[PDB]
Parts: sequence; structure tokens; C-alpha cells
Amino acid sequence: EQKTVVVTTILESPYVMMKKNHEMLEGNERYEGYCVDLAAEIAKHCGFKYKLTIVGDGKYGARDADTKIWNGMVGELVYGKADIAIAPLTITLVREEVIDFSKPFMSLGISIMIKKPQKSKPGVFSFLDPLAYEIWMCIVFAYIGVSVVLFLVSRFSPYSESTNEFGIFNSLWFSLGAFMQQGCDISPRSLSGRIVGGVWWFFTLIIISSYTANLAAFLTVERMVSPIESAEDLSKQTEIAYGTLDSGSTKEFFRRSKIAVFDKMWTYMRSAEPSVFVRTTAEGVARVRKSKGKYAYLLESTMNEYIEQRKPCDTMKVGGNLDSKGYGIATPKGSSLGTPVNLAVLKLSEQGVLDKLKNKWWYDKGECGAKDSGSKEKTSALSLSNVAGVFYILVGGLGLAMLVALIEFCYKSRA
Amino acid sequence: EQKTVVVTTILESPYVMMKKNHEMLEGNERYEGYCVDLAAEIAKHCGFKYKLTIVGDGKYGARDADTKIWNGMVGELVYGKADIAIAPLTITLVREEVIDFSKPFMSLGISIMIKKPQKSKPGVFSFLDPLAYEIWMCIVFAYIGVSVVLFLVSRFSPYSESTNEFGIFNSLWFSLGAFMQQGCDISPRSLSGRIVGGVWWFFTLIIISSYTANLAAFLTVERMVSPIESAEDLSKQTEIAYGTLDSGSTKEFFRRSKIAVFDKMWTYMRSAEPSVFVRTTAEGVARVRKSKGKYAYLLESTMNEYIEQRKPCDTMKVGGNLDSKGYGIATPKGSSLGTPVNLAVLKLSEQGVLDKLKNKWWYDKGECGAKDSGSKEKTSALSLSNVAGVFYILVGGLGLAMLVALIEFCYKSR
Amino acid sequence: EQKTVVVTTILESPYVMMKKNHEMLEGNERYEGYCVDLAAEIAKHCGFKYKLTIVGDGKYGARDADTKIWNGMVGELVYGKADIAIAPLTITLVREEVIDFSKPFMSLGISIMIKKPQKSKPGVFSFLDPLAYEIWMCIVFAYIGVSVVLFLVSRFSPYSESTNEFGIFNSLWFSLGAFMQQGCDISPRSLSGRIVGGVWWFFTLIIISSYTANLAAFLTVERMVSPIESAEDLSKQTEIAYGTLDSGSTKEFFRRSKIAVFDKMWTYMRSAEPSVFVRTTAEGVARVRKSKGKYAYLLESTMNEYIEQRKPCDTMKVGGNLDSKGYGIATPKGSSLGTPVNLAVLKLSEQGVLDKLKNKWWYDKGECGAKDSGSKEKTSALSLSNVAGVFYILVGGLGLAMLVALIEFCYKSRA
Ligand SMILES: N[C@@H](CCC(=O)O)C(=O)O
Ligand SMILES: N[C@@H](CCC(=O)O)C(=O)O
Ligand SMILES: N[C@@H](CCC(=O)O)C(=O)O
Repeated sequence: EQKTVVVTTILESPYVMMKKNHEMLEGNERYEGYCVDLAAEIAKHCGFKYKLTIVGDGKYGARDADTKIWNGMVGELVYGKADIAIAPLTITLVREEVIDFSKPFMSLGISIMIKKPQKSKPGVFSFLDPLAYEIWMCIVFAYIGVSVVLFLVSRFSPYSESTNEFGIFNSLWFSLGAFMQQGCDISPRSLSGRIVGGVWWFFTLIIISSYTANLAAFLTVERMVSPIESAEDLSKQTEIAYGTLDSGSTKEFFRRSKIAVFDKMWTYMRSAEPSVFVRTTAEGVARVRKSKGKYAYLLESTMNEYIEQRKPCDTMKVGGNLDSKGYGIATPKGSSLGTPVNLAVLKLSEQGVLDKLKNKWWYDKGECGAKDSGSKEKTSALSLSNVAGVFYILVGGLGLAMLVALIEFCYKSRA
Repeated sequence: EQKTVVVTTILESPYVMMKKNHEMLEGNERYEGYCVDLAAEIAKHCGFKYKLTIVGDGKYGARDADTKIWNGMVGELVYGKADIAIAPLTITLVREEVIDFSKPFMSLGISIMIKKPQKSKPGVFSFLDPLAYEIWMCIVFAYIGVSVVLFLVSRFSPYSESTNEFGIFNSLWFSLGAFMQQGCDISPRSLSGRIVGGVWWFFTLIIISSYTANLAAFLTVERMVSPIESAEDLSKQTEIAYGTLDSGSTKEFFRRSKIAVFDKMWTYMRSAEPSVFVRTTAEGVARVRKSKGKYAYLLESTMNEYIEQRKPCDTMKVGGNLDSKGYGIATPKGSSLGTPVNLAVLKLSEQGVLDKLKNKWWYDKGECGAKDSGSKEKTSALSLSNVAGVFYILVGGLGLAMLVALIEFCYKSR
Repeated sequence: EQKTVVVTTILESPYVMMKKNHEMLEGNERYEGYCVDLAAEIAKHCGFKYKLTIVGDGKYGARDADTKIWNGMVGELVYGKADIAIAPLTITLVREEVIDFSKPFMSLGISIMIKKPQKSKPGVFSFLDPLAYEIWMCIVFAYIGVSVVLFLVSRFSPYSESTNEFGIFNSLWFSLGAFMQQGCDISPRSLSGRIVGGVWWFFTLIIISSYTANLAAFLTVERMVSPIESAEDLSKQTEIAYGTLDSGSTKEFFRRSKIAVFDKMWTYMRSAEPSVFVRTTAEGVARVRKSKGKYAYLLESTMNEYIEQRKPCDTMKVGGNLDSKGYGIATPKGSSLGTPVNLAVLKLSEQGVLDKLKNKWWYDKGECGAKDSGSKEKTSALSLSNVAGVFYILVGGLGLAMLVALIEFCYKSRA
């Protein structure tokens, strides 16, 4: 009988996660996730029994401080503690020097995580907005003042009281009709009444003109620039602190890179204090979430798009990928598995099972994915939900007017 | 033997700034800055080891009158206490007489620093602003012309007619109602009157449609005014005092100058009290901040533009450069360093390292809103302070209407 | 006795130019310009007598093509043909290695020349512009059609002709008052007259609104972008061909430079065909001017800003300076003249005479003082020259109305 394969892996969602009944299930059954499905498929094609394990120290693998010793997941392969690795492990030159990688099974880049700056919800009565509350209150007091002054001037000695129609109720209707610019049925024929009319016409002209001009702005623009994605412009500021994972390939990439913007970013990240780095990706996400949008974490696009699709969905991804990298299955130098694993990965990609495994785990759970991306269009029509408050005011006014008419009729009959 | 060289240099930002480690570390770690980088680049081209030392008295200096003794920075070179000087130090003829300068590495002029006024609120009568004054005159004259012509055309005594109700006062009211885009109770009802009406309606159509285009942006202009710009007005007044660094090249420039405006400014500086000079630049900048805008300081554009980047950014540059001068490395007469240092300066300027260090020290470290404030998203609502001017003329008109009514009544009653 | 100094120079405006009477004057008097003044000042300080000459082959000069020989200005200094050079000779490392340069007397950078895309003058009747010629004519025919249809319907059997006031002249006034949205005496009281009225009201609502909306666009922002500065277009497209002077420091700078965009520009300029280079600056300027704005020339700011003053003032400078360089007086290695000449240049700069020379030559003869750069503030008020056409139409209409009234009165009297 052949020896069982000692597979080794790392806990990371959705690649590997705990089963609900891990307290009672068998050691293999405790694990479920994307990598467990892939491992079963590869084993079924190659034909070996296998036993799962979790890496003893939870680090993806990096090179120690010139001691030439390797951290946990690469070390477990190199020092012969494990026989194969199946995990989200990136293909890099320094790893290729010591361990043999298959062809990639997924393609990915580097991406920024940020906390979303809320969403504005206009009220029912939004049309009131382009003028402040104090303006509406002062317009009401001005209307009452003009109405009573015009009555005092008109129904006061022409000597002859008949001459002027402007009782109170008519002066109040005249000034209301004047403010709406909806035309008139009488006009004053006296010097003092004409000066009060002409001043009210000027006030109306300026107030209505400025109201309709501002409306345009409020209804022709509604967007916010947000923190710029361009990493050079991110480097140009210190209000936000950004950091990578500890012992991850992203950190080695920033260390090794000599591109001027990336060298500047590494120079900041090496010299900045306190420690911006974290031990786990979930700790990085939580530290962004708690830090009131003041801190950022650097993480790779396949994990980013998973987190973006999970509640509470308060995160945003900005900008494109900075690079392009593959994940591949790794096996220890000079080992028989390397060729059949290569043919298995090719065959699975050629049938298309790998898309089925991604769909099953990433997007099937994408609860917030309903049309959240929106559009950048600038000529959208208005929609009835924006207007309804005016319809509610109109129908309430028709109800009130009909009630007043009925009580006036009943009183006039009884009186 | 490759002995270490001694550099003499002065603390000034961002040329030479104390690093926080300096309590813990040796002097070459203690300091960082643009001059430290440049000194490293020059040493790496020339190939020698170097030690950085601070000039004892902290003065660039000039030869004292009637004693003819040079003070600190020039003295260190002339008296052989240092091998080279690398600091912001200006090329001048009096120094060229005794020490050898490389080709200049940066160019600078003399500039005025002032404490900026806060942006002013727009005026009370802002609503009239979108149209020029000549338009409002021509509008008034057109209104008078139309009103009198429309009176003259009616009431023409045909071969008795009284149907044309357009007396002068009613014609003047009809024209006013037509311009405000308000309805009126009478209309011309004769051919010539209908021509005059139609033409006034077309004129009105254009005027309004070109004043209501942008009325809210003019209510929210947000900024205006500056106290001085000419860089000459300081010569004409004594209300604001202005002062230069002590012992600096700027002071010698003003002393030597025979330009009339500069000679007048020196004569003021030679006689005004209490002393306008300061012992360091930082003392001058602080004095400008404290003096509530009553005092200005004269300093060279690299300082002005650096200080403008740095918080709190309450200080600002106005006007152009008064003259053009270069900074250059200084070396002691007949020393062998002169030619390899000079060729190193040329090579570094041709490669462009000096531009990279300029951007890195001056401009990357900016923090105030001058770095970017151009988004100008839509101004929310429209507060009462912007509109209050229209309420005052309304209530004045109501008060006048009551006064006119009361005089009319009391006259009619007796 | 003294030995006359052989000064050598190059013809280039405004540094050196031909005197009007060069056919009759002495060989020294034939020349006048900024450098002749400077040369007289330096000679008056140093005290040597001098004789002017013009460099034979007329090139500033650069290291020859692997013959290791030097061309005209540097060669005439090195090989002992001349004793001093006074010209806009740029300080550069390769020249400093063989000849000695004084401190710089003027500062310059590299700048781009482009042909200005003309200007548009608004007409007297600009307010007509937000619509098209064909729309105004069709609005006139629609007004006539509605007027006559409304008459045909109203003054046609109510059975009673008195019932309708809408004779032709009243229908024509009613429809005019309707189109201005200015209100009117009377309204039709019949079904057919009300349908024709309501359709004319709808047409008026849509047409007027559009005009006032588009007026805003045509009344708000008017500007032109021009080709992008800083060689962005020149690096990113081949549509514009850009040349530099031959045997000039600019060409050596582009050859030597290793900055990525500058290296790309040199790679284009070396490989591009036909030859973009020129022998003289005036030829480069002329080649830009004739080439309908399709060709560009690279030249340093003192020339660019001088040429902007010159007629026909159709050139524009775009972008900032690319670098920083000085001109210095040059003297041949070990020559005694270098020590006093350097102090003379310092003294002249320290008194400020060089500013006076620049002001006199560039600015005081800069009589193209139109200074069309203007201002960029968007909140600019309207000006009477924009409006006057409406005032001319108003006053002509008042004159016509008053004449028609006089002829109607005279006919009424004679009839
Ligand atoms: N896939 C990454 C995980 C760590 C990171 O995102 O930097 C790796 O192999 O190192
Ligand atoms: N660079 C100047 C500093 C003092 C000043 O700005 O006047 C000098 O050499 O003295
Ligand atoms: N000032 C330039 C002239 C030639 C050019 O503009 O390229 C030089 O000294 O070479």
C-alpha cells in the first residue's frame, strides 16, 4: 500500500473555511472550501489518497533575515515536512528558485481598500432645498406686511370709499397672484398704491429668478470626487496611512521594486511609525473598518472582490490592478507529482470546471451585488419619486378647499 | 592622504534641518536637508570623506567697517578654518574679491511677505452686479424714451376723441408693468401704439433672458481685495513698516543701491524706530504673523515660497522679484577643489539631480489647501446674508408709500 | 602701444543687427545691438581697444562628427583666430572643458513655438446666434399661418357677425402677444378658436424655453484649448512635426538626454524624415509660419518672447521652461582677460545696467503692445458692446411708429 499524501494549506476565506460541525466531524470533514474541492479533483485525477493539515504557523512564506531559513508554508515543503501545497500561493522568482510550480489557475492583481463615503438620500420635499429655511420664513412675513400696507393705503380717505376695490381679501389675493407671476384681474390706480405695487414686483423678480437659477445646479450635478485611486496621488498625502500584510508577497514586491513611485511608497512604509502592518487579512480589514476611514490596507483583487460582496458591504475598491500574478500548485524540487499535477490543472482549465468553482463560491453569495455599480450618465430624466411631494400637497389642498366650501354652505344656510 | 574634509554650513529650512534622532546619533546622522544631499552628491563625484560642522556665530556675514575683519562664514574660508562651504550663500562682488565661487546652482530674487486678508463677503447691492453700470443708464433712458413716445402717439386730436386712456401717468405705468413681466389692464388698440408695444416687448425679452442666465454665481463670488501689490506703495506710505534681515546681502543691496525708490526705502530703514531688523528669518516671519498685518518682511523667493507651503499658511507673497542673483558653492582661493567641484556642479545640473531634489524638498512636503482646492462643488442652498439687500429696499418703499399717502390726505383735508 | 582685441560674434536679433547705414559707415559702426553696448561697457572697464568681426561659418558650434575638430565659434576661440567671444553662447559642460566662461549675465530655458489659431469677433446681432437662420424664417411663416387660420375660424358664421372681435388686425395682435408670453386683452370663446389657441400656446412654450436655455451656454463659457503644452502631443502623436536648430545646444541637449519622454522625442527626431532641422532661427520661424500650424520649432525663451513682440504677432508660446541655463562671456584657456572681465560682469549686474539694456532692447521697442492675454475669470459681467444691437432696433422702431402716426393723421385730415 502507498503512503497517503500529506497536503498542507492555510485558513483563508473562501479558499479554506471551518465547517459548521467541526467539533464533531472527522478531521478531513472539518474543512470545506474552494481548495478542498480542487484538492479532491486533483486527487481523483491523479489517484492518491490524501490527508489534510493546516500550516503550523500561519504565514504564507518569506526569507528570513539572511539566515537563509524559510517561513512556514515554503519551509514545510523545503524541509520535507509536507509533500504538496494547495493554497493561494503566488508564483514569484525567489520561490521558483527552490520549489516547482505548476501553471497558474487564476489571474489577479494588487488593489486598494477604502471605506465608502455614505450615500445621500434626498427627502420627499427636496424642491424646497435650494433656499434656506430662513428665506422661506422671511418671504412669508414680507407677504403679510405688503398685503396689509396696501390695504391701509387703498381703503383710506380718497376724499368716496367705493372708489377702491382693495378690501383686505382682495389685497391678499392681488399680492399672491403677483408673487406667482400668474397674472392679474385688477390693478391699483393711485400713486401710493402704485409705488407699493412696483416695489413688490421688483422683489418678486429677483427672488424667483434666483430660485430657478439655483435649482439647475442641484438638479444638474450630484457627484463626489472621492479619494483619488492613483497611487502616486495617494503617496502625495499623509492623512491616510496604508500598510501591507506581514510576510506576504506584496511586502516583498514593494521592498524589491525600484520604480520611483513604488520606491517612494516603500520608503514611507519602512520609515513610518507606528507599525502599519498586520498579522492577518481579517485584522487588516477590521483595522480599516474601525479606523473611521483614516487607514487603508493593501490586499489582492481576488480577496478584495470577495470582501466587497459580503455584508455589511461598507468597503470600496478603487483603481485598477497594479500588476499581474498567478497562483499555482507547488511541489518540492524533483518530485513525481509535478507532471501529473500539470496535466490535471490543464485538463481542469480546459473543461472549464475552474469557472464553476469560482461561481459556486465568490458570486453566488454576492448579496449586495444588485446594480450597485450605477452609471456615470449625466442626462438621466427625472423620476416620479422625486416629484411626489407636490402631488401630495395638491391633493391635500383640493380636499381642504372642498371642506371649506361645505362648511360655508351649511353656515350660510343656517345663518 | 585622503583626510576628511571640513564643511561649514548653517541651520536653515529645508536646507539644513535637525533630525529627531540627533540626541542619539553622530552629527552626520544628526542633519538632513537639501544641502546634505548635495554635499553627498559632490563628495561622491569627487571621491572624498567629509565632516559637517555648524558655523559658530550663525551669520553669513560681511566685513566690519573700519576694522576689515570678516565674521563667521566668510571668515571660516578666508582664515582657513574650513575646507569648503555648502550653504545657501549668494554670489556678490565683495566676496568674489577673496573667495572662489562655482557656477550657480539656483536662481532667486527679493520678494515681499505680507499677512493675507481673509476673503471678503460680497456686498449688499450684489444683485445689480451681473450688468455693467452703462447698461443700467441706457435702460433708464430707454424707459423714459418709450414712455414719452407712446404718450405722444396717442392723443392726436383727430378731425371729440377721448378713447385713448394713455395719459402720461398711465403710459409710464404700462411701460413699467411690461418690463417687470407683469400683466396690465390696458393695451394700445391703434396701429402706431401696437408698433411701440411690440418693440418694447422684444427689447424686454432679451434684457431679462441675459440677466437671469447667471444670478446665483454672482451672489456667491466669495473673494476680492488685496492690500498692496505694486511693491512701490511701501515707498509712498508710513502706515506699514518693512524690514530686512540683519547682516544679510539684502541689507548691503539696499545700502549700495542708487535707484531712487530703493534709496528712499533705505533712508526710511536708516531712520525709522524701533529697529525693523531681525537676527534670524524665523524671528521675522513670527513678527509678521504677530503684527496683525502692520509689518512686512523682505526675504528671498525660495524662502517665501517654502514658507507659503507650510502650515498655518497665513502668510503670502505679492509682487515680482526686484533683481536676479545666484547661489554658488564657495571654496578658498587657490585650493585644488575648485575645478572638480565646479565640473561636478555642471554635471549635476545637466543630469537634472538638482531639479529632483528641488521637487522633493520644496513641493512634495506641501500641506495647505493651495496644493489642491479646485473642485468647487455646487454651493449648497443660498443663505439670507446674500439676499438681505432686497428686503431693505422693500421696507424702505413701504415706508415711503405711507409718507406720501399721509401728506396727500392732510393736504386734501384743508 | 596697446594691441587691439579681436572680438568675434554672430548676427542675431536683438543681440546683433545691421545698422541702417551699413553701406556708408565704418566697419565697427555698421553693427548696433545689445551685445555692442555690452562690449563697449566691458571694454570701458578693462580699457582695451577692440575691433569687431563676424564669425565666418555662422554656427554656435558643437563637437564635430568623429573628426574631433571644432566648428565655428568654439573653433575660432580654440585655434587662436579670436581673443574673446561676446554672444548668446550657452554655458555647457563640454564647452567649459576647453574654454573658460564667466558668470552668467542672463537666464533662459527651452520653450515651444506654435501658431495662434486666430480669434472670433462677435457680431452686432449676436443674440440671434443660439438658433439657426432656418428656424427664424419658419417661425415667421408659422406666425402668419396661425394668424390667418384664427381669423377664418372666428369671423365665419356663428349663425351675428358682431359676436367675435377677431377681425384680422386683432387676430394678428393676439397671436403676437401670445408669442412674447406678454398677455393680451381677449381670448377666444369658441371651441375651434380655443383649439387653435391651445396649440399656439404649446408651440410657444417649447420654442422660447429652448432659446433661453441655449443662450446660457453661448453666454457662459467661450474658450479654445489649443495644442497641449509640454510636448504632450508632440510625444503622443506624429501629427505635428517639431524641429530644432542645427549645430545648437538644444540639439546636443536632446541627443545627450536620457529622460524617458526626452529620449522618445530624440528617437523621433533622429529617425523622422524629411529633415526637420534648419540652418537659421529666422528660417525655423518662417517654416512654422508658412506651414499652416502643422510644424513646430524649438527655441529658447529670450528669442521666443522677442519674436512675440515682432509683427505680425501671430505666434504663441505654450508651457513653461524645460530647464535653466546661462549665457556667459568666454575667453580662451589661460587668457588674462578672464579675471577682469568676470569682475566687470559682476559690477555691471550689481549696478543693474543689464536690466536697463534688456528693457531698452526687448521691451521699449515692444510696440505690439496689444497684450491680448486678457483675464480668465468666468464671472465676467456683460458689456454694452454686446447689447447695442437691441438698442438700435428699439430706436428705429420708435422712429417708424412715429412716422406712421404722422402719415395716418395727414391722410385722416385729407380724407
Ligand atoms: N497570495 C499572497 C498572499 C499574501 C498577500 O496578499 O500579500 C501570497 O502568496 O503571498
Ligand atoms: N544668501 C544671503 C542670505 C541673507 C539674505 O537673504 O539677505 C547671504 O548670502 O547673505
Ligand atoms: N543659445 C544657443 C543658440 C542655439 C540654440 O538655440 O540651440 C547656444 O548657445 O547654443
